[PDB]
Amino acid sequence: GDWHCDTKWMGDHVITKSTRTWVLPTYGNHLYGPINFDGTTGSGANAAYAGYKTPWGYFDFNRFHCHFSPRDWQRLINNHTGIRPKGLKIKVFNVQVKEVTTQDSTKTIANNLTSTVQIFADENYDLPYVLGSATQGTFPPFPNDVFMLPQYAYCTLQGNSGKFVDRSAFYCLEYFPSQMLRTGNNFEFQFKFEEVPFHSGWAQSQSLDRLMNPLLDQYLIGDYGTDASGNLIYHRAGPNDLNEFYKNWAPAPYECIQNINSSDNTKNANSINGSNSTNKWGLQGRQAWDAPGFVQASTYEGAAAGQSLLNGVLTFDKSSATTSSPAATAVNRTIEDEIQGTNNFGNARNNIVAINQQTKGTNPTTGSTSQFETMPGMVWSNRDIYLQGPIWAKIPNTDGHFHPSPRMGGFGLKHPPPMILIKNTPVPADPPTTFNPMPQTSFITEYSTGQVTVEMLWEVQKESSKRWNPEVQFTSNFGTSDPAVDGIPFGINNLGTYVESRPIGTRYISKHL
Amino acid sequence: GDWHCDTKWMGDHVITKSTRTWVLPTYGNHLYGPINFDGTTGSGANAAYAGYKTPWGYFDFNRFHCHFSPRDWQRLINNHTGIRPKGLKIKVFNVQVKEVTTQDSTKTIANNLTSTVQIFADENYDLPYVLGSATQGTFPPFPNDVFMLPQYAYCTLQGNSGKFVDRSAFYCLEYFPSQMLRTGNNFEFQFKFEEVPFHSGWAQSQSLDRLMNPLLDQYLIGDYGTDASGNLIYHRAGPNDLNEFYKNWAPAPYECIQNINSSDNTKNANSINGSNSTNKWGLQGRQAWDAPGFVQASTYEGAAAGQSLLNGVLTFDKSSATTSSPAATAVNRTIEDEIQGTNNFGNARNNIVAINQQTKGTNPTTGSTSQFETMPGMVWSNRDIYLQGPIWAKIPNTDGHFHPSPRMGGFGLKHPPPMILIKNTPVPADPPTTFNPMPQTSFITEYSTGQVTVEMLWEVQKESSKRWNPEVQFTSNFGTSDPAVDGIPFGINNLGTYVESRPIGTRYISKHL
Repeated sequence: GDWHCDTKWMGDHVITKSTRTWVLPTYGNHLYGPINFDGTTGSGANAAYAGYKTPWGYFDFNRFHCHFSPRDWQRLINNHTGIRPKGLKIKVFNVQVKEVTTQDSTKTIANNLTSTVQIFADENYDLPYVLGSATQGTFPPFPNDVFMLPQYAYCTLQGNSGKFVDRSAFYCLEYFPSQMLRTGNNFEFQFKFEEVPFHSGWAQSQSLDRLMNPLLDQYLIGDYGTDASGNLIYHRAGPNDLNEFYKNWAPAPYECIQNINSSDNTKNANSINGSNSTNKWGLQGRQAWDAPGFVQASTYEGAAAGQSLLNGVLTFDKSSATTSSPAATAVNRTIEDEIQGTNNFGNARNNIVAINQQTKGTNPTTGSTSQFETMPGMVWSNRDIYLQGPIWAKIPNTDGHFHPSPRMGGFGLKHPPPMILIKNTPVPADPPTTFNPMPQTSFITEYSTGQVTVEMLWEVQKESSKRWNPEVQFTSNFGTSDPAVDGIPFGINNLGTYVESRPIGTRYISKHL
Repeated sequence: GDWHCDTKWMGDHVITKSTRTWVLPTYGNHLYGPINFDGTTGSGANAAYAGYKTPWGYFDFNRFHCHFSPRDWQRLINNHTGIRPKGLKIKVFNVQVKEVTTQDSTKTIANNLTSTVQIFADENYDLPYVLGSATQGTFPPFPNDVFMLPQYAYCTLQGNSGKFVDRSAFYCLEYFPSQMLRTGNNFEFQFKFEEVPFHSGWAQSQSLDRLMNPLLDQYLIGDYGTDASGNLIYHRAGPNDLNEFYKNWAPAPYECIQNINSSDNTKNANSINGSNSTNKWGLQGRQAWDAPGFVQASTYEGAAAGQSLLNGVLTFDKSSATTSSPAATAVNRTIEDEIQGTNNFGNARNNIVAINQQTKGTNPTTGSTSQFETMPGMVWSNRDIYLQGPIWAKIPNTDGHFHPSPRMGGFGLKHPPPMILIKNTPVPADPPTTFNPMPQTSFITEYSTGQVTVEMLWEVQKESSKRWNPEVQFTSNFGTSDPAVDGIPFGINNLGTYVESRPIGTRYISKHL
């Protein structure tokens, strides 16, 4: 049982290892409970839910900075055009259970060598899978930090006002087999990923309307209009008009999403209510935000500085925080312009279709559309992956799905890495000396802690490009930093806190279409 | 896991062993932090730095009295003309972790058998190497003393006012693999030194201008001058002038260093400002002391008593001390006169060169020089090694270096003994019973302690000299010592403190050139 936290680059694959220290409290006083919300004191009826919270807790490693340091991430993105996960192994070890006693003001903490902790992996996916929702409680990016394991809870099928119905499910986690760990015992688990395509780690150096040889003319003839008598006129497209070429392929579908400018406030309207202006989808008589949505270009070359989309991009914290309304200086806002070749700007809404039927006496009319959905012959790119973003998501179990790439990013999986759940075994306090049939509610106060190591095998694609001129690379560029106030970017500041200075995607090397 | 501390003399090699007891605190509250200094409150802009301090700590055995008792050192220097290191092995064992609780005034200390400590050697030289700077924190010379391990920190590349720049490096030490030690576990490491030349353990019994047979004349003819008409005059050198012999070899190069007299204050000027009078070299727009410098003779035979060089020699404490301005009676000041055969006196500045071009009508002129650097045909000796001095230094990793013998003394190495770093594994206190995403800052107060044994294999050269008369030997000479006040020299005094009475070099046996 030793420490690791290291990376090994072998050819076409790479292995990451990392070790952390976790702490597990007793949750819920060893009790289950039902939880609801009817919505009133909150947002409203769209916010209602019903479910259960459990005494158990769980591990979540599903972000990239869990497995990669910033320098390792740089080594990846400048030299490689693709990555996918292959295998996984987890080890929980060096477990300690501690008892807490409080007399008067003082508080003493003692070690208990015989008390245990329970752990199991859910290999058959029997529990509601709450990973892949991008919530808090993941391993910290900086290896020296100690973190709490979050409490496990789930939502089930609801009726009106967040009430249970006939199909609502209650799960007992003690009904699973688990193994019991003392000091000296360890838990191990291995997993193999299913086959998935490489994530595309390059930026597009062509656009989908320019794929032609610009010097030539087509052998296809286009319809230029009618003359004053109504005879059809023909025209051949060529170098003076490249936009009129007949083409084999069309760009990505869209639902129109509203623009927003993050840098410059003169471009925005005053007092926008974000919730009223976001895209939404309905289900069971209520509405939910559609965000980030299916990825669109958030900006393009020639657009104004700071151009973005309203709830169309991902935004991260610079450091772990609880704030409900963080300041603009505290966040990293992503920008996806690398897809601008196949993916239109999200607020453009500039596709045109014919809205009537023309005859002599009635002129043809057209209109722009806010909705243009999938048609045969369209191509598109997925959203990028980030050092701060999620790795995988579980594909819902359903009869049908279209292009099951998760919208926030990463790898869609039929069988994701299973949840690993853990809790302290309850230790009763002193019973009465007369028999009582009731369940015993008095327990010894305790918590546990240990180490966990995660090892991942990744497969990568090296970059072969034959362009003559140099390419854009990710580099560290800042003028100067004050060690008194600030410290080194991607480092520890003056207060001992780890700071992630800016967001980092994977798309730097370029390819033609 | 047993005690050793002993020496074994085998022929042409010798093995030293020693065992000590160490104590390791928690440093920095388990935090990294950036450190700078802009210079103002201190010396000034020449004093600025930028860097990081870490929660870790490390072992430093790099002084000779770590491995040799004074009697063993005597046995070495009277009988041997050379020594070099061969091999090394280190063992850390009998580790105890202790928890500290404070209630009201009293303080209780308890043992924790399951808590660990982390240790690794840096074999690939990935960390900044801070050994070889002759700082405090080495193993104590007397085997019964208990010592703290120092906190690890480093300097990185700086700009103005001690600010970080783009190439400044932050290192995470948890990113290294390390092994975790409980009570009952031990750490072992072995190392082999690269081939180096023997240190020269003899004093010179000849001088470089006297190498001739004094009875004879040369067959080479010298130029004695011109006559009144300007005709060249010739002269043959012989026993009446030995200084005028044509010679094959020249003495050592020098940068002139100022003299100082340590014994007699009538020789010194009043109110010398040492910092203004020392030799300095510039780098990156600031200046640093050049000390001790390239070794010169600090005194020679016939010079006044107490003659020395200003920051030209090494000076040690008699006992371990924190004093910033120690008294003259508290120090051991070294004297290097054993090199006076090949190495000129440091303040002499008596070499002479021609400063003009002579013709009829203009007389030849010469001048003395303060700077005379390396020329083909020069020979020199290195600085001596001392029982109190450093053993090795790391040669900087650079394209070029000239005669890479470290200036303070010892053995220059491309691959020195690697740093061994250690820290207490953080143990969190009781968490709250509601999940919080923040890192946990509350820890159990603890420290660790153990034993460490170091074993070194040395290679030595025995002395063959055929001179008829006896030689100078190092001996113990003092009239009497008061056991009430003082005790035995190189022993424990009345207060229980170990005292090193005088400095001891290696050069006693003599050889001709």
